[PDB]
Amino acid sequence: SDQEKRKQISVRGLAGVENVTELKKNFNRHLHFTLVKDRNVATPRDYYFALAHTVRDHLVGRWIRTQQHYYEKDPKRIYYLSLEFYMGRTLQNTMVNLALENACDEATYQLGLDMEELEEIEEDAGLGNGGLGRLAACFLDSMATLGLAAYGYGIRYEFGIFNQKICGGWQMEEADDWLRYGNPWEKARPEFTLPVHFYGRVEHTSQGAKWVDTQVVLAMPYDTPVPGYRNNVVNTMRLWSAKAPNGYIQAVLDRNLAENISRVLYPNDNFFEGKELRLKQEYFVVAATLQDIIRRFKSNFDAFPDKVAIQLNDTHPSLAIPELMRVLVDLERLDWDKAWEVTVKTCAYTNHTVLPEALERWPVHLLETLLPRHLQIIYEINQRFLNRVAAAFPGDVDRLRRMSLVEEGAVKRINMAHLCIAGSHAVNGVARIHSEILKKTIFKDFYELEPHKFQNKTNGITPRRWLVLCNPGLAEIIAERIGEEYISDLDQLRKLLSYVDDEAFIRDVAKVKQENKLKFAAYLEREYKVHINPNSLFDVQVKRIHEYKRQLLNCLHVITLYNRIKKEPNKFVVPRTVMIGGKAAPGYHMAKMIIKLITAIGDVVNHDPVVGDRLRVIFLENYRVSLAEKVIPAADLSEQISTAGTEASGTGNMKFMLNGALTIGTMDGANVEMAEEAGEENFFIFGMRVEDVDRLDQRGYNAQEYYDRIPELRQIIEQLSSGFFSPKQPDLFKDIVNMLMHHDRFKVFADYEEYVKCQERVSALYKNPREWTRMVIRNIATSGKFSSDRTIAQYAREIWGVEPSRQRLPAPD
Amino acid sequence: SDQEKRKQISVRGLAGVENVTELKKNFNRHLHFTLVKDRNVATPRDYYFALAHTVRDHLVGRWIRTQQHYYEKDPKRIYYLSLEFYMGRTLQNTMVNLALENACDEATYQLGLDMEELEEIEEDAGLGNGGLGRLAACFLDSMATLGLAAYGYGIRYEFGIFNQKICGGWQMEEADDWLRYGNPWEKARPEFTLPVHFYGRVEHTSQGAKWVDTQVVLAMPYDTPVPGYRNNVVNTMRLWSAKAPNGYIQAVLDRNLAENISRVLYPNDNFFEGKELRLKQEYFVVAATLQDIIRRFKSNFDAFPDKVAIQLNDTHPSLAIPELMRVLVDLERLDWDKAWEVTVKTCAYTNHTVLPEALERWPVHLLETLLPRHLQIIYEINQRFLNRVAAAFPGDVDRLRRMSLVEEGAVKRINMAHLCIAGSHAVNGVARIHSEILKKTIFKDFYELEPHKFQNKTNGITPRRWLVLCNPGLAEIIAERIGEEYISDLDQLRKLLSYVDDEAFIRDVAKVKQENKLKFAAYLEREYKVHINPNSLFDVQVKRIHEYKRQLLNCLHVITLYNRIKKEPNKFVVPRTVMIGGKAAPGYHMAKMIIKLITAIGDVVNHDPVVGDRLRVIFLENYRVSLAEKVIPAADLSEQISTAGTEASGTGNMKFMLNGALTIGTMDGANVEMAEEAGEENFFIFGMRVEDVDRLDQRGYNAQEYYDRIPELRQIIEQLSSGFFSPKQPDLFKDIVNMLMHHDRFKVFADYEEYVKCQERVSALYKNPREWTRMVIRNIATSGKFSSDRTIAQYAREIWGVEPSRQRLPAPD
Ligand SMILES: CN1CC[C@H](c2c(O)cc(O)c3c(=O)cc(-c4ccccc4Cl)oc23)[C@H](O)C1
Ligand SMILES: CN1CC[C@H](c2c(O)cc(O)c3c(=O)cc(-c4ccccc4Cl)oc23)[C@H](O)C1
Ligand SMILES: *Cc1c(COP(=O)(O)O)cnc(C)c1O
Ligand SMILES: *Cc1c(COP(=O)(O)O)cnc(C)c1O
Ligand SMILES: OC[C@H]1O[C@H](O)[C@H](O)[C@@H](O)[C@@H]1O
Ligand SMILES: OC[C@H]1O[C@H](O)[C@H](O)[C@@H](O)[C@@H]1O
Ligand SMILES: *[PH-](=O)([O-])[O-]
Ligand SMILES: *[PH-](=O)([O-])[O-]
Repeated sequence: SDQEKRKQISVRGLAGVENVTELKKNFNRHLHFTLVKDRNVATPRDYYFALAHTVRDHLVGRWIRTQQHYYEKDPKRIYYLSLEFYMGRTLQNTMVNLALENACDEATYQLGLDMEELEEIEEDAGLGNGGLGRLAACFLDSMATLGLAAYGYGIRYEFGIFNQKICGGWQMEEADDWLRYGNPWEKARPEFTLPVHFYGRVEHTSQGAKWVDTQVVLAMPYDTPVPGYRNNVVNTMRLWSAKAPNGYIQAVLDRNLAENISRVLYPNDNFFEGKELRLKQEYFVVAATLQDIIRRFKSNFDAFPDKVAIQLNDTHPSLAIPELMRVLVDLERLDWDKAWEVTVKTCAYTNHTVLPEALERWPVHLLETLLPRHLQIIYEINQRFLNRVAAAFPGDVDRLRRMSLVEEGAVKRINMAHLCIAGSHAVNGVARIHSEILKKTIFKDFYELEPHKFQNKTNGITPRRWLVLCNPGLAEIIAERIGEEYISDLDQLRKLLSYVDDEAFIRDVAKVKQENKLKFAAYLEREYKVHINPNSLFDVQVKRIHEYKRQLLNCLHVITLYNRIKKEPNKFVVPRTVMIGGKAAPGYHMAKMIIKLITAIGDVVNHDPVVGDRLRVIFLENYRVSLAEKVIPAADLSEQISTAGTEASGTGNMKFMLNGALTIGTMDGANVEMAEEAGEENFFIFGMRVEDVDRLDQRGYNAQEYYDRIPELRQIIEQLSSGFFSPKQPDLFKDIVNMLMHHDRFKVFADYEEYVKCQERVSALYKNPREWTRMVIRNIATSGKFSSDRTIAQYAREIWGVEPSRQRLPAPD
Repeated sequence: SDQEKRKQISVRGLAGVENVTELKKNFNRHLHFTLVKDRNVATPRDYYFALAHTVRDHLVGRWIRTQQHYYEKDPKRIYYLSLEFYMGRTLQNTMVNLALENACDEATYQLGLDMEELEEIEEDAGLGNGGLGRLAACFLDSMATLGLAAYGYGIRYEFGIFNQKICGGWQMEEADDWLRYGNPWEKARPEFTLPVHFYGRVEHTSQGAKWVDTQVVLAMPYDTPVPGYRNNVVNTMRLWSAKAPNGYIQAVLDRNLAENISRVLYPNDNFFEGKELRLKQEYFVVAATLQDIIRRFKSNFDAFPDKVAIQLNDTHPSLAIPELMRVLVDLERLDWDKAWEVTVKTCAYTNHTVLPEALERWPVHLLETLLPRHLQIIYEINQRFLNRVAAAFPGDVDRLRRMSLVEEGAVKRINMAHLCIAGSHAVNGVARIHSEILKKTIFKDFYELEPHKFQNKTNGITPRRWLVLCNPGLAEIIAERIGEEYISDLDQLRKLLSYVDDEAFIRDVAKVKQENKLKFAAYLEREYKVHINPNSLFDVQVKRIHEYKRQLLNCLHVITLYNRIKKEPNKFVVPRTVMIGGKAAPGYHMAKMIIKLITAIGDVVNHDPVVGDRLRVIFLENYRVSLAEKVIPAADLSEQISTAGTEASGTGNMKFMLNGALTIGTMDGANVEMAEEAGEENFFIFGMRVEDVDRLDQRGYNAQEYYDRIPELRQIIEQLSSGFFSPKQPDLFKDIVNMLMHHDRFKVFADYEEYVKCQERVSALYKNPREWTRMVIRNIATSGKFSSDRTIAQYAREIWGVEPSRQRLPAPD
């Protein structure tokens, strides 16, 4: 008896075979016994939670079977360390991946409820800034769908990326209290809390180095399940929360200082801010993550790289290299050389930008007092690494200074990217053009030393959330000709090329875009009382505000469209609704000025009676994942106009392509590969290429030359300077004008002419609905290469050494 | 259809008819779907949580039916405002009150688990300091058992009363992270959050006063169910949590300043510390509580007192009087006189102490800047109140100065007790002697003005937790002769007097005490590796450390016992294990010195070979509700030796009586009434009475007179002064000695002789087990008057105007 009796404790049978009667039963139970409510006081929100909990049961049932399966099989495990995971909404995603959607729709319907109304109660889990954070989220969805034993590790921020409010045309920041009503998907794990150390000092006893006199901060994990598509695999995303360890009153209040580490996500995108709190956050997630990994590995180290793969999402968790060394040498007492071997073979680094001001260079004075032992370990790694460089290039002292992990100057700094390259067995770019730039520019030296380390892994988006979820209409007209296999094998959309001349398909593609455009216009009016003509070309640019992303270039074109209608008021032009959305880092002046200019322009354009509904400029407030799932499926033209060579890859570009929009962009990042897949004849490429940018830099960029040679451009600048877009404050945009004229690192003027002319070609094709639609079909049909399933499959095979699999596990019962 | 379909959403059927098969089914479900665990990684803690959640379902089912019942019936509602609620453990209490104990025991047993091991995983919810907080908790249990529509309102402190650690014989404080693993009984209610205002100013517009420019702090309620005994009534305890309202990073971090209000419970017992954070806490709970009340009342004000009763647990929530006035006058715009009428008729005040240093007197300068409008309203109430006094006693200006709510001096202060008396329709003491003292001393003036307002409501404890729960053995031997009716009608224990000469009952009473003593000794050894002789008289004094509670007097007796054994080493003495436990307010020097003396004494006594097991002094570390439920049932002698007139009532005294221990105490608080109920011949009363204390104060207390006249006392003092109990630091107790000799406000020396002689009488009776046991039976049988059911019944009938009821509601299904 005894222990044998506990065998009754089994997931054996769960909340149901996945059908209406049982779903309704559990919905009722959760509404009363979980939310402590009844049908008389229950609000739609209470009803959304009851459905979320009901659906979560089915998820957990598989979550448990999956982890049990991993413990038994013991596959090599993959850990994706990221300081960001932009997850978005979970209810619908879960229902879709688990095939619960239809049954849940019926169950709620029978209970006198509307599921879509319920689904809309859920807001985003915005623990990310944008591209980097959302890539991680797409990766999590893909690894689960590919049957990989992967874990996402990050920080559980109390407040994610701020909510953007537009006041008087300016961005205002409001904390994103995403946990106000709780989070039904996560599961706190206090029983697994681990300690993280800070400050202290290092003493060298007779048997090694000891990091003593430190301050401790606990890391409590919160687990979130990530369901693969219909394979019954549910992986985990473990996020750490900071806790203080365990006069009198003030001492208890001061416990807040330690828990401040996981309070808020730094709202910077592609920019480095050397703040100690940020450094604490990076080591916080790293220290706790590696403990959890080595522990999970234990329940000697020669086989560590065979069972463990740690992927560094940018340099943010780079401290993982000296930490893993610290643990192996100082605690496990492995000899240095063996520890290092294990370390390099375990880690791999992914770079996401080439812009200098985004790269992390921590002052050593900050590292010596906060993580003394790590600074020591880093110097040693540096000395040994440089010794190898010296050996491979005798006499090349200059190369030694260039590759050193240490930068000299008034302020000594540690170049975290160099650290990542040294301690990683693989370094990879996120787009072919980006990966090549890394090999001939910023990382040329390292590439020359270890060519074998450098790879490329072109980004991708998950077709689940970014097609099946956000664009059900498109997903169904597609499914009715080629089936549903494409959903987890996107390269099958290639079959659609067989319908480029099919009248029924052309009709359906255009009708779905129009329904989406119609639906989006009804959403804008509803929540923001904003009107937009649905029978106009939806010109959309949504991404974070950046000088490099050149929202300003888009602004110049808008005013050019406006001026042209004022010059020839009665001439016909294809109606346009230009939409620009995105947030600016709070401290990014130019970015905030750019947002004001956009609204300022809309203020003039939108109220000019002569213009009417021929042109409308709208700034989409609070752009986020949930909004992207809304506006992107209703887009016609996708703006991807970053200066050639500045956008590592981009993913928004991919979202638009899969959703029926045509692209106008530069030969930058993945734009290059999307054009290659669809054919340049089906794309709208324009402007300078990387070479043209470089040549201009050699001779020198003089924006005045373009000003003096382009009349329409002169007029626009004169309007901005004049106070034409700010009558009550004539010099309001003086900062934007001077930047463009004398300090524009992104050459907006240099691409203006080719940009406007290319925009003319867009309107031309739009005037011909049938041809426009047909070109779109050629795009949608060639977007398969950009499925995150493809990207993860490569990481798995070329970096992690694990074979992807679509094998499905049996349902819980 | 439609709305009619939602009728399917019902509590109709719940987790089970209250039997094994279904209990096991839900235990399994919760273990996997709620805790996300499986039988392979599940720890006893995970198993305790699975059982707690399983049991909670049955509680919630009734919780929902009860509130639905109240909305339909619309009875007058009773709100018990307290800054403290010392609840303790909930699992067993719930199982008992719901009659789930046996079935749950069997279900767990069948699943290969031990419920008692599981129950011991649960720790206290120590949101209280001691007596006052635990009285509220007993009151909550009783109101539910008496079928009253009552709500407990307080603050949800992140950290309750600190955990006490003894290091080097001294008390060390450690934050009580009671929420580390979560709380399965509460239910957060973010959807019911309310705003609380602070600071600001008052401007007087043409239509009234306006409190503007304030700072806002949100109050989010967390509901906890309180089950009555087998009547299917589950009331609510709603506790408020502080939340901040909704550069950039620092602004988000600073949100901690607002949430600090509900961070920690001030650890002071019977002492006032005029800290702004404390004042914020008092208004925090008051402001949010009254909003919730008026709101619940709305879903004109002449009938407010007919549907609402607000009971002020001490002066802590006294701001409820000016707040209710503020709301009625400033917001509801009622004329002053009508508002006041409604206010007095709604509120009632309970006083818990006569000691001056416990009474709240807030400096006006603190009130004007923090709650300006309330200071204004208070002055107006004062002027109008004094005008009435002036009218009732013309020319008595001195009485005006004495009764004023405002105290003049260098530092102007508001006497909160006077405020409570003025704005309450009833004021009550917590014990007959206490209530009389209030009428002839500190509140004589007010009593003279409004004799009708003053009442008495003798405290009481709940027989559920304090007998059926903590002492199952006693509860069963009692149940086998008179049944179980006494459980909710304690006056039935009177029937036991019929067994004072029954050999079987005498045998059983003594055997149960011995089993408890045996069990307690096994608990002490287990967790604290402390040994105690179970065949010795268990002399126990557990309560907070206070000079007034005179733990020191007990210390003098212990050393007297020690010295006597050293004087006549071979003379026989009844073996004793003296136990003293309790916490000292962190800043209470004397109290901390008293704790050290106790351990210091144990250090000498416990290691003296000549003494051996004839005497053992033990300091019970971290005394709390859960420990009280352990040590009290194993006690033989209950120490209640406060100076006559200082202990308002006491409740520990009541706990011991109901559990089979004899009492040695002064004629103080409820000790007076317990002796009256059992008969002084069955009690051990000693020392000065209130009159004797007062006479000594008239002529003057000279401790040297007792020192010079009592040889044994001189010896003890000489030992303390000598360094006999602190050889490494001879003058360590100089503070205790000097206090006793020259500044002892509690006259420990004055009661020493009568105390020791009375202790001689105790040992005498113990030498005769049969007679001791028989006296105990006379105590247990006369403890019925001290059931909190009796106390709540009186409040209900004499103050709240609601009739108590034992009518049971139908089970959820
Ligand atoms: C000279 N000065 C200009 C502004 C810049 C700066 C700030 O002062 C504050 C910020 O929040 C940002 C930001 O988010 C992104 C970028 C950035 C990033 C990549 C390429 C070019 C730029 Cl300008 O720059 C920022 C920094 O102080 C250097
Ligand atoms: C003169 N001085 C003595 C100590 C006293 C004091 C403190 O400085 C600090 C404290 O934490 C307490 C406490 O908890 C209880 C009592 C108290 C309560 C009732 C009766 C008698 C006393 Cl001494 O007094 C405290 C205050 O400063 C006045
Ligand atoms: C996909 C996504 C991004 C990335 O957009 P890019 O144009 O590649 O920079 C940014 N923000 C959100 C909300 C996204 O969904
Ligand atoms: C009942 C109780 C008290 C009250 O004890 P008194 O001796 O009346 O002061 C204090 N603390 C705890 C833990 C209690 O259970
Ligand atoms: O790789 C994910 C993303 O990282 C950064 O946001 C880059 O700016 C972007 O080009 C890339 O797509
Ligand atoms: O009324 C509850 C308790 O309040 C205070 O703690 C008093 O010290 C005590 O005598 C009383 O029993
Ligand atoms: P069960 O033991 O989980 O199937
Ligand atoms: P049901 O409508 O709760 O019984």
